[PDB]
Amino acid sequence: TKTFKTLDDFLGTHFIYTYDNGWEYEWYAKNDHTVDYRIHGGMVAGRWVTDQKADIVMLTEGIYKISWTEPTGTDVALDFMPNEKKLHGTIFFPKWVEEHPEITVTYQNEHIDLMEQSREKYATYPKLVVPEFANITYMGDAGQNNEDVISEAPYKEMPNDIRNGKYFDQNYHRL
Amino acid sequence: TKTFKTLDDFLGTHFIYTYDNGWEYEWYAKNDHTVDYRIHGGMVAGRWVTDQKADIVMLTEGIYKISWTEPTGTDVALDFMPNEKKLHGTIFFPKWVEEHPEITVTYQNEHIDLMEQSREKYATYPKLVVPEFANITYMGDAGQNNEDVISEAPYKEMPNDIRNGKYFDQNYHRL
Repeated sequence: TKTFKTLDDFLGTHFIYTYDNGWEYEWYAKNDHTVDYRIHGGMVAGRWVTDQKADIVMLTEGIYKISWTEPTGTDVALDFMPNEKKLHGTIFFPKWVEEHPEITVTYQNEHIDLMEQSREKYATYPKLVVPEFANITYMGDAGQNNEDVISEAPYKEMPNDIRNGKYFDQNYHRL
Repeated sequence: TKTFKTLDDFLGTHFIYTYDNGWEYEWYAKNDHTVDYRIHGGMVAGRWVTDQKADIVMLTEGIYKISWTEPTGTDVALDFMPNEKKLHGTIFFPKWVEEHPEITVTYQNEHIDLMEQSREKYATYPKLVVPEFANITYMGDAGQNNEDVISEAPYKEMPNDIRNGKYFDQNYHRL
């Protein structure tokens, strides 16, 4: 497998990663300022997001940091260490997302107004802060600006289909 | 100059760092779950904080990530790369802190209730997200649980006094 050294090595990479509890998250560095993601397990299993604007930097050779804030009010700081197949993410959830996570379980792009209305109506504090390491179980070279990577809701067998080479074609597109 | 390799190498280190605009921040890894800080320039110059609880991990050899949330509602994710004298910090400010930063300019420990009252009374959104690199201009081995390191409000020449060896005694204490 390739060694990650530059920002360019990182961008266009499609990741699946697993937590200790077994929860599976999926994330794609679409370009130098945009991320797509899809959640397979845990509190917000079923949630997926495209075109989330983010700050993406290389901290040092092969280590990458992504910062963003969400329509729900959630703040995220993700650090990728792909050469060690490791990730560390900190999610700062507003109180209301901890209380009513199901509201955020949707294709967010079609419900932006609802997320914004919710974050003003319900409680913000205290925040649920979740700083956790994850193990990277899949890395794919999707290329940049590939709209097929995260283009539908998650389904039960999806991470397996992706890893087994049954989801994408030879060009990392959906047939 | 010593090489940082372990979490223990990092803990007990007292940092001063400068942004490109000239603003100076000061931060101390007091123990594996506690940080003190002091702000010398910028939006919240004059603010200082002790005993802030934080998540502190080593991402990989010599790279350290610190996550915390504040009585004001502010979320912080700091990444230290001390072997390269570099830091990257992302601060997610609630709207009200951007609007009224002077409210947060105090010794926070004596005004916790005021911070909590303010974060409920004023606007949270949109967040001011500030992801920026900084250059580390001072690293001192303070030891862990040193209550002298950040123990008074900042003053004009303080960073100079610290760097020039005029602030602390031989044991990293205040005379």
